[PDB]
Amino acid sequence: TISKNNKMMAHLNYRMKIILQDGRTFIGFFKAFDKHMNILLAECEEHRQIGEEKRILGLVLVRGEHIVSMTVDGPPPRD
Amino acid sequence: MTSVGVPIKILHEAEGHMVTLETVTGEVYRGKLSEAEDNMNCQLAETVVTFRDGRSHQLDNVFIRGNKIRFMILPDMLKNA
Amino acid sequence: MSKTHPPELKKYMDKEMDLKLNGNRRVSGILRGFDPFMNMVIDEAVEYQKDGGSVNLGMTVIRGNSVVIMEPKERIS
Amino acid sequence: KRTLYVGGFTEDVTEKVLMAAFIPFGDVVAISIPMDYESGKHRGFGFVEFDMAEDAAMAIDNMNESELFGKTIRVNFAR
Amino acid sequence: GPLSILTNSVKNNHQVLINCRNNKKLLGRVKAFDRHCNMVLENVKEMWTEVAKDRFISKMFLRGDSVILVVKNPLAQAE
Amino acid sequence: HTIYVNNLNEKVKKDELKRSLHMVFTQFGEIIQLMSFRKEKMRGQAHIVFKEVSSASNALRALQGFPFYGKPMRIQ
Amino acid sequence: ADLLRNIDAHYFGYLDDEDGRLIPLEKLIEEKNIERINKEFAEKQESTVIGEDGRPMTIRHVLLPTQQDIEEMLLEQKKQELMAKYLD
Amino acid sequence: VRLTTELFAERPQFVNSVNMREINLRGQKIPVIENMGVTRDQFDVIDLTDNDIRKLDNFPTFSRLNTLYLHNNRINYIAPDIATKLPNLKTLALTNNNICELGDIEPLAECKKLEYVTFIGNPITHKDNYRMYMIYKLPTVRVIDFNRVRLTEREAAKKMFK
Amino acid sequence: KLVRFLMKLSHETVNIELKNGTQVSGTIMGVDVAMNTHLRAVSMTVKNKEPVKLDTLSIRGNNIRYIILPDPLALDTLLI
Amino acid sequence: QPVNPKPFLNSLTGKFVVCKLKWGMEYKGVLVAVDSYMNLQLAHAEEYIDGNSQGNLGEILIRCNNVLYVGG
Amino acid sequence: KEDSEQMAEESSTLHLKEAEDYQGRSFLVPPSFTGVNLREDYVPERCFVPKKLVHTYRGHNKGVNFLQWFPKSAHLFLSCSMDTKIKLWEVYDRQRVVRTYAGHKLPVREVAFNNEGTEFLSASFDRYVKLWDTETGQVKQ
Amino acid sequence: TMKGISSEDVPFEEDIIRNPTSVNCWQRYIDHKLQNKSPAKQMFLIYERALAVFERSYKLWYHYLKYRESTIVNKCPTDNSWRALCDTYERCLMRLHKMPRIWICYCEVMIKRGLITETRRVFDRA
Amino acid sequence: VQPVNLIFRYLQNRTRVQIWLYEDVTHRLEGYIIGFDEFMNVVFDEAEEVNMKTKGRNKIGRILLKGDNITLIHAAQQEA
Repeated sequence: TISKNNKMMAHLNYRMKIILQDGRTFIGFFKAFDKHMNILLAECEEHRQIGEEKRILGLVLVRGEHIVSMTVDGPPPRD
Repeated sequence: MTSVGVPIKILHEAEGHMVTLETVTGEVYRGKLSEAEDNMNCQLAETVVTFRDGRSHQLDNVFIRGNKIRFMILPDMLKNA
Repeated sequence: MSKTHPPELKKYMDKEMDLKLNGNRRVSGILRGFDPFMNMVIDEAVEYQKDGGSVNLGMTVIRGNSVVIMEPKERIS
Repeated sequence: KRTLYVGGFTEDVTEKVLMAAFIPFGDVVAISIPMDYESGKHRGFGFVEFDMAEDAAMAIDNMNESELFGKTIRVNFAR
Repeated sequence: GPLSILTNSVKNNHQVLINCRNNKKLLGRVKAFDRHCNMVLENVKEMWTEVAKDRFISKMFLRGDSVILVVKNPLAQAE
Repeated sequence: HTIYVNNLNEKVKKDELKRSLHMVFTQFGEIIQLMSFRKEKMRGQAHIVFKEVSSASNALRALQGFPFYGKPMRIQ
Repeated sequence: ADLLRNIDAHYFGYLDDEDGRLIPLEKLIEEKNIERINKEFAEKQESTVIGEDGRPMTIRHVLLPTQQDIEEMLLEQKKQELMAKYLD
Repeated sequence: VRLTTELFAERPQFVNSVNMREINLRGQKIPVIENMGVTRDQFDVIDLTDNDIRKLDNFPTFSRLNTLYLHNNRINYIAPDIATKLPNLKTLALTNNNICELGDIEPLAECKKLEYVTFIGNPITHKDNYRMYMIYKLPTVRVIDFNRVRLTEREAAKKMFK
Repeated sequence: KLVRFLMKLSHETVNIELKNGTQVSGTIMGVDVAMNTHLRAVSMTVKNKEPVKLDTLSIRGNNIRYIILPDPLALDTLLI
Repeated sequence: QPVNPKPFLNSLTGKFVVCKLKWGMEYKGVLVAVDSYMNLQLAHAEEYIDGNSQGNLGEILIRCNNVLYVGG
Repeated sequence: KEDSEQMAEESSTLHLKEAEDYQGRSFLVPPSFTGVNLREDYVPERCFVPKKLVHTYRGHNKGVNFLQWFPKSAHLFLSCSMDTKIKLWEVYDRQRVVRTYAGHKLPVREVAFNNEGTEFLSASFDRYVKLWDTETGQVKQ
Repeated sequence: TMKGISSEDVPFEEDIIRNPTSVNCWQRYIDHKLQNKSPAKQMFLIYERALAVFERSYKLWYHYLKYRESTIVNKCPTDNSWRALCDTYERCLMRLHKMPRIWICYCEVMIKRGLITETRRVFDRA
Repeated sequence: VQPVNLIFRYLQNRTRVQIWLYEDVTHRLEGYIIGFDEFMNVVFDEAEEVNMKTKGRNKIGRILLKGDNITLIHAAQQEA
C-alpha cells in the first residue's frame, strides 16, 4: 500500500483500518494515492478509550507522518 | 509541463470551505481554509480552537508552517468526485 | 513542473498581533519583518507569564522554524 | 490538468452542447465560452474545469480531436 | 573525523555498549555504514526495568533517525 | 456615519459595553460595527459605524437621551 | 494531418473478412485460455438481430417496472405505517 | 418565503464583531421556526430578528449557540422543553414582542445558563410582581432589560416571597 | 549498498519494536527499496495490553524504533 | 569584527570545553570534529552531572541534535 | 517650454486605473501584485544560463534609449525614450501597465533617481533637468 | 421477489416521482445505498431504472458498468455472469457508442473473458 | 528588518540577549553575542544560564550555540 503505486491499486475495494500516534483508531475507504503517502479517507468512525466512546466524523485526508500502523479487512464496497 | 501535486489539486478543491486540524501541542483547530503552499505551509481565515477538557477559543487568523505540525482534515465536498 | 511563490505577507504586516510560545507563554507585539527563511522580527513586544508578572520585550529576533502562531486584533478589510 | 482549453467547434455549438460532449469523461461542473463582441459570435473556443485531473485526462485523451458536428474538436492543457 | 572511531572500532572487531534515553541498554557488533551512522547489531542482549528482565537477540537492525548514545568497554572479551 | 460620544457611565465593562450596545443596535437594525475603550483618557467614549444613513437617524433619535447604566447618554 | 489520405475501406476492415480461415485457429487459442483461467481460478426479454458487422448477435433487453408500477406500491406501504402510528 | 434548507445556503453566514459565527435569517417571513437542524449547531449565533415568528418552539438541540436575537417577532408561546433544546443559550433578547405572562419566563428559566435578556416593549412589564419574580426565579442572571439587579433587591425580594 | 538489504529483506518472520514500548511479530511480503513495511500473518502486543492477532499489517518504517531479526538470517550477504 | 564559527573553532580546537545535552546531561571531553552535520566526538571523557562526577568514560558516539554546548 | 506654457499644453497626464488594490499602500516600492521579496539582496546564487523573452511591449510609436533599475529590487524598471517621455515597466515575467511621465522639448539622454527614490532627475538635450514626484506625476522645478 | 419497499427508500423513491427529470434525485437515492453495502440485484435494478430515464447519462452508465464488473469479479470469467456484463455494454453502446471509454472498457472486459474470435470484432466495431 | 542584519546591530552594540531552546528542554540563557553567518549560527559570550528548577544563575564564558537549536532572541530582563 505505502508509496508503491501498484500496491495501492490492488488494495482498493477493501475496508482499511488505521492506528495513529495518539492511540486512536480509524477505519476508512480510500481510492486515492500519493506516492509520498497522502490518501483521502472517507466514511470514517473513531473509537476512544478513556471507558469507551465512539464518535461520528467528517471526511478526511491523511498525512503518512502520523500513521503508526495500518491493516486491511472487510467485505468489498459498492462501485 | 507539469504532472505533480494530486493532493494539492485536492487541497485546491478543499479551499474556500471549512477544515479541521490538530497541532503538536495537542489541541484541535477548526477553520476556513484558503491558502496552500508546496512546502505545506498554510493559513486559515476564521478559526476556532478547542481543547480535550472544556476550554475553547476563537482565532481570526492562523498561519501554519508545514514542517512542525500534525495533519489537517479536508472538507466533505470532495466526495463530489 | 511549476511549483509556487511565497504568500502575500505584505497584506498582514505592521498590524498588532499576539504570539504564542510553547509551554503556554504569551507575547503581544507589533510585527515588521520578512525573509525567504521566513524568520520574524518583532518590536515593542510584551510578555505575559504563567507563574509571575510581566516583562517588556525590546526588538526581538525569532528563528522562523520555531514559532509561528498569530491571533490578530485588527480585522482585515 | 483539471482545466481544459476547448477549440475547433462549429458556430452551432452552445455551452450546453459542450456540456453534453464533455460529461462523457467525468463530472463537468462549468463550461465557459468567451464571446467576441465585434462579431457577436464565439471565437470557437471554451474552457472546461473538472473536479478531478484523472477525469480531465480521460477527457483530453478521449475528446481531443474528437468529432463534433463533423469537425475535429481540439481539447488541450491550459498553459 | 567521527568515522575514524567507527572505522577503527569496527576494524578491530569491537562491540559497542548502548544506553537509551529512558529504559533500555544494548550491546552489539557492527556491520553498516552511512553519513547518518545507521547500524546493524549482532550478538545482542536486551535488558530493561519495566523486576530485572533479560532477553537475548542474535541479530538486530537499527535505523539512524531513532538515534541513541554509545558507550565503549575495551576490557570486555572479543568474538 | 461617524459620531463622537462623551460623558458615558464609567461602570460599564469593556465587553459589557460592547455587548450592551450590540444588543441595543441589533434590535434597531442589522448594524454591527463598534470600537470602545476604557482607559483613563479613553473612558466615556466609543466609535460606532452604521450600515445606512436611514437606520442611523432612527437609532440616533432613540439612543439620544436613552437612559443607560443610570445616566442619559448623549450623541454628537 | 497526412494519415487522412491513407485511411480507406481497408482500414475499416471492409476488405479483410472474405477469407474466414482465421476462426478455426482463433478457436484453438481461445479454448486454451479458457482452461488457463479456470486453472488459475481453481486455486483461488431476448432478441436476435443482424449486428453491426453483419453477424447475428443477441440483445438481452431488461424487463423492469416503470414508475407507475412502483409509485403505487410505496403508497400502500406508507398508509399502513401512518395509521399504525396514529393508533399507537 | 419559507425557511427551507435552500434558504440557509443562500442567506449570508458571517462572523460578527465579537468573533462569533452568525447566520442571517432576519425578516425572512418565517412563521414557525423549523429546519434549523441543517445548520447542525455549527453557528455560535442565530439572528432571527424582524421575522413573523409566532411561537418560540421547535428548536433543535443546540450546544454551541451562545446568543439568540428574536426582537420584534410575533412570539406568543414558548415550549417548556426549550431548556433541553438550547441549554447553553447565554443571551436571549426578546425585545418588543408580546410575551404576556410570567409563565412564559418559566421555560426560559429552565435554561439554567441564560445570563442576559431584554423584554422592553412586552406587556409583561405592566403585570403584577413582574420585577420581583425574575429576581427569585433567575438568581444566575446578571442583566435584565438593560438593567442591573441590586444586592438589596434580592434581600427585599426574599423578604417579600418568604 | 544498504538499499539492497531493505529491498531484499522479505518472507522471513521478524519481531518489531515501536516507540510506545510495543511489540509486533509479522512476516514480510513486499518487493521495493523505499523501506515500505508490509506484514502478513501477524501477532500484535501493545504495551500493558493483551496480545492480539492480525491477518495483515502495514507500518511506517521510520516510526519503528528497532526491528528484531530471525536467527538464521545471514545479514552480511543482503547488505552488499 | 565578528568571526565565523569555523575559524573561531580553530582557535578553540584542541582546548577544554563544557558540554550539556538537551535532555539535561553534562559531559566533558576532548574534541576534534568538522562535518556538514556539525557533529561532535569526545575521547577519554570524564563525566559530571550537577557538578558531581559519576564515572570516567571511554569512546562515545552522540548525535549533533541532542548536544548543544561547547565552551571554556 | 516654461511653467505657464507647459501646464496649459498638458505635458503630463494620468491614465492608470489600478492605482490601488486591496489597500491604500504605495505601488512603486512594494511589488503589491507579487508574492516575491519586496526588497532584495545583491547575490542569491551562482549564475545560470539565460532563457526567454517575455513580450515585445508593443503600443508606443518610438525608440527606447536608456535603462535604470529601482533601488533594492528588480521587479520595476524605469525607461527613457527619444520620444521625450519616461515610463516605468514591470520585469518579473509580467505585462501589466504603469504610468507615463512626460515633459521634455528634446530627447531625454539620462536619468538618475534621488537616493530616497520618490523623485528622479532627467537630463535632456533641451538643457533642463525637471523634478518629478513619481507618486504624484507632476513637475515643479 | 420483485416487489418490496422500505421506510428508508420511501423518501427517495417518492422524490423521483415529483422530480422526474433530475439525475441527482437518483444519485441521492443510489449514494446512500452505495454506502450501505446491500444486495446487488437491488442495485442493478435501481441503476437500470435510472438508465431507463436518463439513457445518455455517461456517469450512470460508466458507474453501473464498472459496478457490474466490480461485483461479478468474484465469479470466474467463464461464467454466464460475465456474458451478461458484455450484454450490458452492448446496451450502453446503443447510446454512448461515441465515448471511447465505454469501448475501451468493453474491450478490456472481453480480454478478461479470454475470448479472441469476437473480442477482435468488438475491436473492429470500436 | 531581518534577523541577520539585526544580529549585526546587536553584536556591534554588544547587546545582551536571552535565548530559549525548543522541544523537551527547560533552560534559559542570558548572553552577549559575537558571531555571524547566513545560517544563523551563534557564538555566545559573557553568558549566564538560569536554572528554572532553582532560579539560580551561573556565569559562563564564550560558548558556541547552533542556530537550529535557537528559538527566540531578545534583550534580557530580570526574573525572580
